Amino acid sequence: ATLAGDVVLMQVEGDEANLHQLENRGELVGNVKLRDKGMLVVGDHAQVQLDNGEAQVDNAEYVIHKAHARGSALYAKRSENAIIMLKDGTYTRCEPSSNAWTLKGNNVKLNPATGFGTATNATLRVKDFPVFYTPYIYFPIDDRRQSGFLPPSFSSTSDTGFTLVTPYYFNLAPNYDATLYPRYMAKRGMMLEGEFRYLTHSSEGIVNAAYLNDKDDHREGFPDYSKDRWLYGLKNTTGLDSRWLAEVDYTRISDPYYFQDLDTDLGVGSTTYVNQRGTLTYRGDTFTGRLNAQAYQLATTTDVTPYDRLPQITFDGFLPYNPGGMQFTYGTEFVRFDRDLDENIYFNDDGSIRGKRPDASLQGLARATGDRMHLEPGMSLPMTRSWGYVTPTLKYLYTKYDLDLDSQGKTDLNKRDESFDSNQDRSLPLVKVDSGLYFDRDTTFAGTPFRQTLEPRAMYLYVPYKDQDSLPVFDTSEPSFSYDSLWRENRFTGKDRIGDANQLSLGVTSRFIEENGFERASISAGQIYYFRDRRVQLPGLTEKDLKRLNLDLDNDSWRSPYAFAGQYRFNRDWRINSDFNWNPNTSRTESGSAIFHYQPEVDPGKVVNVGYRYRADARRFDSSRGTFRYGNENDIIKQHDFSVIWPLVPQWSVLARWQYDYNKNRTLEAFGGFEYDSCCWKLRLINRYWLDVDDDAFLVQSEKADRGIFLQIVLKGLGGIVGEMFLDKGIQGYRQ
Amino acid sequence: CGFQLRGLGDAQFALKEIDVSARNAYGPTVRELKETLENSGVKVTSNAPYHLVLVREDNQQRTVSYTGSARGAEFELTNTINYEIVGANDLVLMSNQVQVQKVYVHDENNLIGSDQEAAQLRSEMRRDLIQQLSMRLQALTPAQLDEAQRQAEAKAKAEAEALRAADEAERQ
Amino acid sequence: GLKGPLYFPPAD
Ligand SMILES: CCCCCCCCCCCCCCCC(=O)N[C@@H](CO)CSC[C@@H](COC(=O)CCCCCCCCCCCCCCC)OC(=O)CCCCCCCCCCCCCCC
Repeated sequence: ATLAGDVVLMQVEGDEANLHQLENRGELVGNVKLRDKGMLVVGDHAQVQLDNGEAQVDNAEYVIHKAHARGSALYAKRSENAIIMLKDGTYTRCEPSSNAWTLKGNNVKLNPATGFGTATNATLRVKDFPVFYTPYIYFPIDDRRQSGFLPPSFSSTSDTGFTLVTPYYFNLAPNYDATLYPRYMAKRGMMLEGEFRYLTHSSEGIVNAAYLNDKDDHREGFPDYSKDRWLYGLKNTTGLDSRWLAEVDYTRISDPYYFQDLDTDLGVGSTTYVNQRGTLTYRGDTFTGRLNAQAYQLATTTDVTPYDRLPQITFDGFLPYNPGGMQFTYGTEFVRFDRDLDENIYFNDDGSIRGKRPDASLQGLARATGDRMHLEPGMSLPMTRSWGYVTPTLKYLYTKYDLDLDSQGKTDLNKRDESFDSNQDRSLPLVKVDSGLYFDRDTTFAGTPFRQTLEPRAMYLYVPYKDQDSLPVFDTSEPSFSYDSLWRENRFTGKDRIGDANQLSLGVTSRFIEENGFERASISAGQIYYFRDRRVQLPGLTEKDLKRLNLDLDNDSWRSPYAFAGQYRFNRDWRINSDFNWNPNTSRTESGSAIFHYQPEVDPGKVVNVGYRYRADARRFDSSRGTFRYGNENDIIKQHDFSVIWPLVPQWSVLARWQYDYNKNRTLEAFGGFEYDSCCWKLRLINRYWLDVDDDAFLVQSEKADRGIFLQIVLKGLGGIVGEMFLDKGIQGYRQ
Repeated sequence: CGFQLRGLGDAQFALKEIDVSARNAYGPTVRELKETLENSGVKVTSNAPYHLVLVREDNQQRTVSYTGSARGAEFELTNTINYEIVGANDLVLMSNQVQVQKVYVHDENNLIGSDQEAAQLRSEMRRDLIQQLSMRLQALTPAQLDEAQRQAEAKAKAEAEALRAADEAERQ
Repeated sequence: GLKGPLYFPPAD
């Protein structure tokens, strides 16, 4: 029963037809097309069996419509469960004009319903060059989560040599999965990382672990060195929708050099510590109670052992008030600071000292531990109008210490003719008056209406002086001056120092508002006027300690530096942020910064980042003195950061970043590389140089120059992920 | 010049009630945001026609400056709030975000002191993002919201009609 | 393999 023309009849089309014998084979010839839901086979010949049964197209091609999938086979059979099979089959997601990559297997089975394709005697070819063999492979047809290998990552660096990571993904269930990361490192060994992700109706979190038997001996004989390298931790968040909220951020590592050796993904600066925290939080409408157990583990040998807060219990809040009424607030804290000092002495072969442990430079009261309780009620009367406000506030601060000091601290104390009071109290009140005025003005720029505001404010601050030198410092820092300094009731964070203040802060801020309430720009200027000296200081910045070590600033002046600060947004395109702090009493620049960020909304692929940072007024603790310190000539920040990402050709992309430190005249980081994208495959290659954190065997901070090349090819359609890190953090706007 | 003291007309909200909720349902940000709104003449009630929803509140931190030994010296804390204004029938009328960022000086040998400085910076940032959210709510008018919801609901049933139309069209 | 975001199982 021959047929011709546009023969049509699962649907078996074709230009020609012929049909054949009953119960026997039913053949078909000429431009044959088998079709089905999302399926298509084309070829020269066809053979059917029964009404519902076998099909077999010879010299065939095929196309899976919903995926981008095509291939060819010497022949193709369709069976009962619609499982089509190919012989000498091909599979690819490249366009019909490309041979970018193809999978060629002896048998290739496709199940479009399951979305599962398999191949036996499979080769992966790159531009028809065979690059990888396997006796078996399976791949996904549709883009559902399924377990398997994930796209690998090649690299080569100074710390690891050649590196290969071929992750394996365990798709255990819709709401929890896991991934294995075998890292082969030419220079260290086989490291095995692992992650477990989970999701519940109450909780969400991720487990992480990693092991590696290091073959690198560069750090043999360094303090606290370890041949076995490892890491485990948990992040978890429970009860975001509840008034109870438990939260874990815990990590533990094997040796201090873990991240200095096994990681080049945090970028410059590395990290000196990891967190170990668990927090329970009750969240009521007018008050919050918080149980926080929190400690740090050092990933470094040249920093001092941190305190920990075994139990930190806090209860803050305020009482229901009437509108415009008075307002009562209250904040209460019990904390337990402990710490086990690693002050061991590392000798040479003989008795000569080769290094000093930092904790050994801690003397006297800098070695205390104990309990601190802190109670801080306050009252305030907000008096507001549409155009201004005045809010007076009366606070009372009461802190109690139950200290404990070891033997060496006591001997260090009476060596300085001082005694140790293990029980100390401090009581002092605080008076604060905040006032301001609201001015408005309609304007028009480029034919768009702005509302410009003018907001000037004053805050009088009074806190009596109380010698606090007999107290340790557990949780206190002294922030650098900034415009936000003008409105804080303590020049110190934490509770170990309460600043003596009789001062006035004057400031104004202008804002630019669009019609929808959005804010294009902000400019602010202010200064503080001091009616008394500033006597309360951090240990080693008080007058007694200054002339105990013989130095000498911002102690006795009658005004703060000037504080300027400003932000501007240009349409939805670029953005600029700047701040500047100038000291009139010395005619020098305290700190400053200009940060430009360009990234249009017509094309987020163009990204430019220009940044300058200067800072010379940081107060940091000093490992070798055992005390705090202000002028640190070698820690001055005078740095630029430039980074770019640009599309040279619509499918190519260049990217680079330079980060330069003038204070020492050296590049901190510099890298460049390209990132080409195509229908079926992308490729990213990055040459990189950077200064990595290093603690040498003498307990002295150093840095080493590291170079690296980073390579990732990805064959779209052959597995992958749907959702590098230094490339992410170091270039503002690597988000597409 | 040309400025003028703010008037009781230009400071009120012109939106007497709204519903407020956040993914972190009891967090400080959504609690303080409801505190501010009630203190501005806006009744925060769930029985309101329109719903302000904080769908995400991402805190992040980046190292922006380095020590002389090539270690982290300044962190840039960035807080980002992603919100939605939602009408009835779970239709989103508006959708945007607010972002603040602040920098501080990190001390390797004083980690609790650093953490304390960061927590203070985070609480300031919280008040910055809250006052931005309230400017954006002040700029809204129940008129603009009723019109937005009328239009988007007409868009929704226009899509339901154009879909069922193709449904019977491709039924035979 | 193909990794993606977590999500809750359909219930029916
Ligand atoms: C010993 C005989 C016994 C047989 C072993 C049994 C094998 C069967 C079990 C395996 C079936 C699992 C596969 C499932 C595949 C899948 O789930 N998912 C799919 C992928 O997503 C399939 S592709 C697989 C991926 C993975 O990339 C990977 O992770 C590979 C996985 C292999 C890793 C583990 C191997 C370890 C064995 C060693 C321990 C063994 C003990 C030894 C005793 C012998 O390949 C990729 O997709 C990424 C590849 C693209 C990269 C291409 C770039 C090429 C260079 C560029 C230019 C070159 C030339 C062009 C210029 C001319």
